[PDB]
Amino acid sequence: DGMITETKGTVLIKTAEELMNFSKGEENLMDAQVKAIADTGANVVVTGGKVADMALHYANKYNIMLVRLNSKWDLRRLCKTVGATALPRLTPPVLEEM
Amino acid sequence: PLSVFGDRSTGETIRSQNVMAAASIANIVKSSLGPVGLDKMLVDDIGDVTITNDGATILKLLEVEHPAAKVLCEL
Amino acid sequence: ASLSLAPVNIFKAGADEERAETARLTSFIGAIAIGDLVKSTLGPKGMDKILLSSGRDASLMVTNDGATILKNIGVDNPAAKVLVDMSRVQDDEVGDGTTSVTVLAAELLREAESLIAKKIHPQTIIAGWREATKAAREALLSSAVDHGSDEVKFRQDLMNIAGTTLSSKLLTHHKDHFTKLAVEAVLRLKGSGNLEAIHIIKKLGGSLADSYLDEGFLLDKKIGVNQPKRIENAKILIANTGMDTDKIKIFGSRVRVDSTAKVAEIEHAEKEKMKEKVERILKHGINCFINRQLIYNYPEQLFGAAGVMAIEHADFAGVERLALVTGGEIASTFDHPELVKLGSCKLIEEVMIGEDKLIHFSGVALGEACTIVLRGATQQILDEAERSLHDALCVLAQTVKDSRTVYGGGCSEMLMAHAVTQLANRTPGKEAVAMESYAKALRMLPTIIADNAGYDSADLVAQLRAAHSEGNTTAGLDMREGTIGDMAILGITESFQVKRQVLLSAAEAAEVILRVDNIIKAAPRK
Amino acid sequence: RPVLVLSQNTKRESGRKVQSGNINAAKTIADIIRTCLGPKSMMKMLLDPMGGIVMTNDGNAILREIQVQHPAAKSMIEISRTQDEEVGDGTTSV
Amino acid sequence: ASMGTLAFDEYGRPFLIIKDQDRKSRLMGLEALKSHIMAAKAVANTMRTSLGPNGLDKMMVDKDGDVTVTNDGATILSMMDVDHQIAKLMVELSKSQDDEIGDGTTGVVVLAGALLEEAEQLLDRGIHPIRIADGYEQAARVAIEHLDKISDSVLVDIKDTEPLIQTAKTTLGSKVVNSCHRQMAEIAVNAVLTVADMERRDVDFELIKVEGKVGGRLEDTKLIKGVIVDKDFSHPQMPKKVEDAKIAILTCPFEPPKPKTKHKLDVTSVEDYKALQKYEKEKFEEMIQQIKETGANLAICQWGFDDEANHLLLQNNLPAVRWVGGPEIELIAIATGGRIVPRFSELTAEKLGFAGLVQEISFGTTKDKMLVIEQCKNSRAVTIFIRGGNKMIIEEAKRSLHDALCVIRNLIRDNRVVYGGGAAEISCALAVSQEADKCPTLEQYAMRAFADALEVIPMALSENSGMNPIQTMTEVRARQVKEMNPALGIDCLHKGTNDMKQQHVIETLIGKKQQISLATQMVRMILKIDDIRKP
Amino acid sequence: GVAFKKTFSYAGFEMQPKKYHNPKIALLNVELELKAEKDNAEIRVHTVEDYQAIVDAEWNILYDKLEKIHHSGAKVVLSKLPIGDVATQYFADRDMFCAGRVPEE
Amino acid sequence: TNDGATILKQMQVLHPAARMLVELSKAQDIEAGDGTTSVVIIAGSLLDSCTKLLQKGIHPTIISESFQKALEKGIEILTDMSRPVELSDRETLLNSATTSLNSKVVSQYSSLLSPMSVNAVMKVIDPATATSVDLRDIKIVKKLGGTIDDCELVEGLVLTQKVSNSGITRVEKAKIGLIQFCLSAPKTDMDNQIVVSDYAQMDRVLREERAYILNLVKQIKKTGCNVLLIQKSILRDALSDLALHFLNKMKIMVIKDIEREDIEFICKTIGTKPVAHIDQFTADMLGSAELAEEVNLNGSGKLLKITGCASPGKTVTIVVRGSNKLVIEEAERSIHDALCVIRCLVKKRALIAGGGAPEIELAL
Amino acid sequence: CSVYPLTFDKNENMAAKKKSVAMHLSACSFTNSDMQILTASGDGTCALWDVESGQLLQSFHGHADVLCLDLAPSETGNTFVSGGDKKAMVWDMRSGQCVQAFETNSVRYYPSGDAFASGSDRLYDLRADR
Ligand SMILES: Nc1ncnc2c1ncn2[C@@H]1O[C@H](COP(=O)(O)OP(=O)(O)O)[C@@H](O)[C@H]1O
Ligand SMILES: Nc1ncnc2c1ncn2[C@@H]1O[C@H](COP(=O)(O)OP(=O)(O)O)[C@@H](O)[C@H]1O
Ligand SMILES: Nc1ncnc2c1ncn2[C@@H]1O[C@H](COP(=O)(O)OP(=O)(O)O)[C@@H](O)[C@H]1O
Ligand SMILES: [Mg+2]
Ligand SMILES: [Mg+2]
Ligand SMILES: [Mg+2]
Ligand SMILES: [Mg+2]
Repeated sequence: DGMITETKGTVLIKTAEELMNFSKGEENLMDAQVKAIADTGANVVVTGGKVADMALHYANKYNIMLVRLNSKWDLRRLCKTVGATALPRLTPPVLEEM
Repeated sequence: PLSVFGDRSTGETIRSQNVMAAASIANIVKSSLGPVGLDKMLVDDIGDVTITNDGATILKLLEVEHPAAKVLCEL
Repeated sequence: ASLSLAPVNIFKAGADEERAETARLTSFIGAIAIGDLVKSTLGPKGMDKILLSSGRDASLMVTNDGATILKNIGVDNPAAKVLVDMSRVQDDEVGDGTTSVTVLAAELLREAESLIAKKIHPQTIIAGWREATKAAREALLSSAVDHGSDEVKFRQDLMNIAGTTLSSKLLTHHKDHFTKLAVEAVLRLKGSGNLEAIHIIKKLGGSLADSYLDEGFLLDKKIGVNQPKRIENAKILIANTGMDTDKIKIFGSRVRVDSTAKVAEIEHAEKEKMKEKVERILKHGINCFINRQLIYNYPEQLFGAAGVMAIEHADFAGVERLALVTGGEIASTFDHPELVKLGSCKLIEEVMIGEDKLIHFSGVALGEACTIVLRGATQQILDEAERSLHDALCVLAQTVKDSRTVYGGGCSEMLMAHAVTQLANRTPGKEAVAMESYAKALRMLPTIIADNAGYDSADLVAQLRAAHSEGNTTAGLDMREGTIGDMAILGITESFQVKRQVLLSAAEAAEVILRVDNIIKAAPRK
Repeated sequence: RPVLVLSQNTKRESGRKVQSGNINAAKTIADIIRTCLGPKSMMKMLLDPMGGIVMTNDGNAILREIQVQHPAAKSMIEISRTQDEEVGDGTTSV
Repeated sequence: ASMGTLAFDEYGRPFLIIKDQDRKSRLMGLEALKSHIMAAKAVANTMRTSLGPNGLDKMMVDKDGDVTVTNDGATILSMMDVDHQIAKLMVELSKSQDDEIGDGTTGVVVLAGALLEEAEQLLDRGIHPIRIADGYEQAARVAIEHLDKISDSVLVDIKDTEPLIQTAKTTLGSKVVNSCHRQMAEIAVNAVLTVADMERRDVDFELIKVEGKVGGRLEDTKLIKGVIVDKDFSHPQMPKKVEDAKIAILTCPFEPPKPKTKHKLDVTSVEDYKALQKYEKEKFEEMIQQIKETGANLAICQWGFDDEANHLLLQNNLPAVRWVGGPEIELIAIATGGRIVPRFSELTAEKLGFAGLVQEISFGTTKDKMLVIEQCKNSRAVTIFIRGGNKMIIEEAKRSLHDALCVIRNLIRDNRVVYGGGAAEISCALAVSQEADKCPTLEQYAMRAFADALEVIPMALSENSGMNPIQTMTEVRARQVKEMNPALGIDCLHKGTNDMKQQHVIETLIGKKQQISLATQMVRMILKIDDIRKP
Repeated sequence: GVAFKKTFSYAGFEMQPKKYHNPKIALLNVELELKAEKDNAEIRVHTVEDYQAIVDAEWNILYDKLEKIHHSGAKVVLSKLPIGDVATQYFADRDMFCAGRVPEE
Repeated sequence: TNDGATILKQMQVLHPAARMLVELSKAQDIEAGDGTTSVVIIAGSLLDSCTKLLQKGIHPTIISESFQKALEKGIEILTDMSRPVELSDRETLLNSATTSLNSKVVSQYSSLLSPMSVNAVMKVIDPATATSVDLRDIKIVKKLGGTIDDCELVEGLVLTQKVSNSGITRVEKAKIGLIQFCLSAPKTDMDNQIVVSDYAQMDRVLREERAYILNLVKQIKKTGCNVLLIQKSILRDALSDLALHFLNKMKIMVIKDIEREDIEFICKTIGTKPVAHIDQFTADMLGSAELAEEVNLNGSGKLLKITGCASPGKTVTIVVRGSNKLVIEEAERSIHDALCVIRCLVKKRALIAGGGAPEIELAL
Repeated sequence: CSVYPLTFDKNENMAAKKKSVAMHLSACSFTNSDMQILTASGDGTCALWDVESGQLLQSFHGHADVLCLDLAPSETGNTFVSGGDKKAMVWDMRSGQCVQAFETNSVRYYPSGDAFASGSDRLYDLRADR
């Protein structure tokens, strides 16, 4: 899902243009992030947290298999089994981490 | 519909119950048969003690409720 | 095999059912008990009842109205509930007849019980009763007389109808005065059916004869502090505005400044806005101002400095009545003074009624709204007088709506019974017996009327039946001494609508209850 | 509806547990008076239920003054009584 | 036999199998079937007295003391507080018949009870219940085919509603509204025909609003080709009657707009306060002027409005009503031919509805005012307004009118009818008897029992009408056999003839087929149950 | 094919046509209602012009979503999320079918 | 209590007839104010006679009609045996008040209360024009302590509220001002906050608030006001501590927490027009008075009395004092009875003899 | 149930003024704008009071006894829901009438405003009355 501030999130809207553009820009950012992840050839994505609806939709658009693991022990074991690295952010994985 | 003041058991239930009672009575004394059999030591809940191997004595001393088992005791 | 009388148990704990004979027994017992309870309060010589509430309030209320008696009683018999709802609906539809319909239904169900005991199928009884009801309704319609053309005859009919309605109530002591009172109050409505335009004010103390109808209108609100307490040739402006810390309807709006001077400026701006609102109101050229909502201190002193009365907190009914009586328009915006009509009256002043002060609107312009002041020795007397006056007002309004009238004193009942008997005499089968039972109940109603007076009811009813069979279609009970007389001459008249409703509702509820052959009760929560 | 073969209060025990319990009860009955044998024995004070005091080291008297619930212990008490009645000595030894 | 098996082992050790087995009960084998048949027989015998024109109502009381007097079998069984599981199955069967058809909810219970009563004496003779169920299914198929054979078609055109009126009258005959029988049938037929997809499609009951008000007379019930509303004009001084009204339907409260998002408007100077005040006043004026621009003579809103809007509406000769519910808003929009406008800026003339008369109705000395919209051009929605002497007959009339509407809907779906009065059941019993003769011996008993159970409806009708059941039913069956006429039934009303064509007693074929099918399936399901494990 | 029970129609639903002969079905997971843009969103304005602009912006957002749905050529609109009365009436005006709160399966 | 209405109300009677007798007592108190015991006694005797009348075999309706005839005849007789009175005849009024007060606990004090009651009634009405008396114009104040001999008739206004100021308790040639707004920091009806972003804004806000309060107090003082009455305020501090300090520094008595229901009484008494905004606060809208001081009741509380007014408009206050609370309650009830009797004399100018004479004459 | 002590035990923090006369109580709840207080009793009547002036603005009686009151914040005059009877009722105080009813103790108004919870001893959409 899209990253959020750890302190407190508040969308301050002062003009109609911001109100009409905020959701569209957020969706475009989600699409850009998902497509950037997919452009590395990653056809399977495993996450330890929840999956947003927009992120799931864009992953389905780019033919990416989604698996969610609640237990972090299972996540570490999967990383050992496959040879990947648990990324802390949603950045596309480098060649060694995939 | 019968309106009989009591309990009624019919069919396989009562037959199985009678067989259970007879088998329980048999199992009470089945361990005291033959030279390799061993005695039983009965207590009459007032401190009285009776050590015996005879089946008739064991079945007379015990108090039995089921009538099909009373049949075997009096047998 | 019955649902309950079977070895297998088919019910929850507490649920039960009553089969044919048991259900009929319970229904008839409940209906007859309700009828006997509500009766003895019927006719000119009826008596009142005491209703002691068993709750925390322990409210005491003496009354003669059948609907009020049946409302405030703990009823568990389902047929009794049916009859209670019948009486309530009769009260809602028309002001009178609440006791008569219940008594008629109870007598019909008693006759049905007798017929069932005579081994008669209830469907046959229902068919015979339907035919008898049709015949009786046709006869009653044919007997109706209309006087809506002549104004003097219609006024006399209104007098007689109000007197007949008030005859059985506690107001019968001052029947003449109260009849004139009610007729004037109803006629002041100018043909409108709005009974809420007539306000009844109950003030303790004084005699019952001290009750009167104010020639104008009376309000029970207060005037502002510095405003005048008396105005002549008043120009009324009736409003429904805020006029109290009036905040703009924008709701995210707030004051967010960086200094207290700006806060003081905004407060002065709000005060100036209220002053401009008051100036816009005053630009209409008015002497008095009635607002539905509250008026705080700043507009109050503005009106006081303007020399304008500001009556506040006059509720929706209050402003509606003021508009009806003075002709003003209930406004909420004041940007178009020329598009708003102003109420007018000769004088506004304060009066003392007992130990309370009220605002008096004298010399009103329209007057299509009445205030009736009731004075009584006890609170129960005041409540009973209010109920009786409401009955009279409702019946008079119904008569104004539909001017067809029929004669009372049992004349209409005996005429309908005679028509039913004539129909039965030409009908073969047990349907004739059912019709005869129907006519017997119809004759039993004036028999109960005569019983309540301690008269020889049997002889009087026999004389009435003989007179009606002979051809004297206007004969009725003369309760003054205890003979029969001409109802048209003696002036005991009453609304055709009321009697038609009583007959039809009683027959309908009797048919509904008679069709029941099984009562099934779910397990109560208690 | 408590349908039963034997009575409600009837309790049955069998197997190795019965033998172990009988042997342990006899062992503990012996251990009660084990120390009252020989010329260097010690006295024992027995509080009679009727308020009396029995102070002795004779095995039969000590065992007789004791009330027990386990039937094997009752058998041992009867053994002590029989030994006392037959010869009058050797109760603790037996 | 009961409570299960209690052994406590043959060694004395505890024998616990099921949790709380000492507190549970169990019925094993044939006695369970006997108990279930007995319960179903009790329910059916209770219901059978409310069958036919001479049937008598049951007077139900709920847990709160509220009293309901009704003849509807589904309603009676729904309000009946039962504990037996088979009784609950019978209630569900009645509710199923009501849902699928809407009529004949009492016949299904009587038929199922008769079927199980015959199955009882069939079981006593040593026949497996599955065999009884199979024979019942075979006989039900035979009866369904016979109904399809002897069915008759009627015209469902709007230019000749006589068969529809007759069918509605037959449906309403058993109810308390038989006093206004023809008027009730007429209004039900007109209500169904007015709102219905003409291509034999569904009839949407959402567009038939049934409202009942106390007072008046039962004959005052009328069909309104519009919408009745339980509201009134907002301002007391607006006119009570509007003719040729141009109607504007709005779902926006006549208040200054506010965003849905959490919003704060900052006032930082006196000029800001003046601007806000002017903006509010101009917003009110603008919304009122926008409403007036379309030429509408009346405005209907859903979310209410405040005093300034009220006075501006009164001042511009714009009668208005507020707080009209969503379903009523939809009904008004459908009937008047107008659209629903979410905000004033989108309100145009072409979205305005039309109504020939909008009026406020008084109801005597009750203070209650109810709005009426009628005289529409081609209104697709209708309203049935019921008056009565008490609430109870009003509810009974409501459910009777619902039965009539459902029957006319069934005619809309399929136009094949079968003459009632027990003629259909007698003919089906005759057909089943004739088919059983050719059948092998073993299923003959089940088929004969099915025929005997089918013949209970004419017997119940004769019993309710006072006639001797067996003699009358035998005579009618003999007449049906002698002369080829499957329309001979029980003369419940003593009209002097047994032919139901002249008496115009007409039942939907779909209703009879559903009755037989549902009764057979429920009887089979009850027959297949052999154990009960209540706690 | 697929068939499911009707799911809590809003006002104005009965005016939508109930039969189509070659419909295109738009499967959406979208809440078509007038609502706050985000849970933590907050609008701060200091002029009535901006107030009206914000209100019209919310309305224009909803109408833009509806117009984007309509211009796709679809005639049947099914959504996993609630569909408001405004959207229902908008689709009814276009002779279109709407059904919100359709279950996942 | 000796009052019949009070006796019947206080004890919870349960029988319906007793409840209607209580309502009858209440109605008699409302219409007249005296004879509340006599009416109940009469009703009881009437029903006691009705017992034997019913036992003899007489229908209740006949009894009611005959009782109505007897009531009409008795009203005629009582009207015949009465004599006219004039409100200028003080002796008749004093005798009526004394007769009212004979049966009450305040009988040895009747020589003090009867002239006091007559003066109280006369001072609030116009004898030449008034046809009724509004007893709400006579305020009764009960203060514990002292003896009923210390009861006082105050011509002006008596306030139980204490003076917020300390050191100012007596003002001569006072100019009382009635205030309906709050002397505190500005606070609009709309929700309002002050946003601070710089350190200078802090003391700027403090200084501006001080200046606002000082301007308010200076505007109040410029009119010549020296006694300030502040109406009770909620949701906003009516009187700030800084405002009180400024008012004290300019020698102005301040009395706050004035009840809303007493505004009309105060304005009628001292002739002050209430002020809701500081813009309309002017000298001509104040109410002049001769003296406004706070007195102490010998260590039993403090009372604020404003005696002597330029416009004493139809209003008087009565102070009741006693040893214990029960005797004070009975004394004020008796005073109310005397006022009600004089009110009856005002309404109907007719006098009749007492001591059972009307009842014996009526019976004969 | 929650009744704060009498003296307020403070030092004049301009909040000690509380009115709280309690002339009516089972569902006392302060409104959006603090100038009005809404209270209900066991007599089946809902009473609205203005805290500043201190008198009953207008009483609401359309029910048996009423128990739970919840208010939708809009001028405190727009709507308030009562669920005391098994009849959830919504009233508008610009007209003093029950605008809509639902015949079905802890009713809660949803923040959105289109629906409201009706917890007893369901999410009822106001736009569809279902
Ligand atoms: N003066 C009268 N003389 C004869 N009969 C009367 C008279 N007044 C009323 N009645 C009869 O008494 C019956 C009951 O009227 P009433 O008791 O006043 O109201 P309700 O109809 O509610 O019982 C009426 O049917 C009427 O015919
Ligand atoms: N006029 C009539 N003559 C003879 N039988 C009738 C007549 N009207 C209805 N019936 C019969 O009465 C039976 C019961 O119908 P009804 O009580 O209206 O509904 P239900 O079928 O739910 O009981 C029907 O099977 C019908 O055949
Ligand atoms: N001094 C007196 N001498 C004779 N009779 C008196 C005297 N004072 C009062 N009464 C009589 O006592 C009766 C009761 O008066 P009181 O107790 O003061 O009020 P109430 O009439 O309410 O009981 C009066 O009717 C009056 O005639
Ligand atoms: Mg009457
Ligand atoms: Mg030795
Ligand atoms: Mg039917
Ligand atoms: Mg006295």
